[PDB]
Amino acid sequence: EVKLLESGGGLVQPGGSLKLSCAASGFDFSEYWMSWVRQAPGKGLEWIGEINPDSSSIDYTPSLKDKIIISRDNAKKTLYLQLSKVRSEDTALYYCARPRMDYWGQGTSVTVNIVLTQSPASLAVSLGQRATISCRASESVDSYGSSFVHWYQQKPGQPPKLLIFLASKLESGVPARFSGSGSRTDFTLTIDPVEADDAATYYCQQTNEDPYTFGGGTKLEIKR
Amino acid sequence: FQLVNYTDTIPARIMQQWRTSDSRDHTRVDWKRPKYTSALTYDGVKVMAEA
Repeated sequence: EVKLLESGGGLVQPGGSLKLSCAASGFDFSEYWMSWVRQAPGKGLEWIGEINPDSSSIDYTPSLKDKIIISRDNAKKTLYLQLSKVRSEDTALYYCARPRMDYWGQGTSVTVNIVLTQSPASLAVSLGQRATISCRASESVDSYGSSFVHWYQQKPGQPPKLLIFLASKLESGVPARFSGSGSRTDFTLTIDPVEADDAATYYCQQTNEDPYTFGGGTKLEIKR
Repeated sequence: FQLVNYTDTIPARIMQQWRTSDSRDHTRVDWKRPKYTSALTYDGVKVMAEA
């Protein structure tokens, strides 16, 4: 299957350089684009940039251009992220991901208008039950009949796996335990049945237009 | 003048088709500022396919 493994993380001194590698296996990196996204501790995610397979156009955010460099190797199928002059804000979890076949790698930790509101902030559901998580968008996220919103689940120490894509389809590899529905201002993710390993933070993110925002984060508690 | 205002049922169906093909894995250089030349390109390749 699709597998991505990040390496090179850990601790780095302030003002130095850092190089993080991301190896891929099970797919062709010479045709599929790659992306890198950062996530602060306790805060939402932040897309660092994206890069194509032919290494001809590497896009990034307009506020982090002087300290990030993205490269790739199709012969070794490994992406590389280079950071220079790291600051106190660089202590975050970076994550390399496929073209969002949406799948996100584990990432590495480095220690030196559309408004999406989740509902509720925290909830406790028992095992084998069905939980519901709502999401409200400030602007219209519907485009050409499809709602381009993805629902992911990130745990403490685990990366956000792309669970639900386009609000009506379940991703491959994940079992038939999560469904999605909604209309044009309100999305709803349902979990049936509820397992003990699904206790994480759910996030709904829409990338219909600029800017690509992320969810507020809704933790799931397993009752006992 | 406007040849394609993108609201009619078959053009919006084509719109939904390429938005889904975007959202499946990935495509090339981005969107939300379309061009009529790309619509003519799609229709000309459809002409060639039907021919």
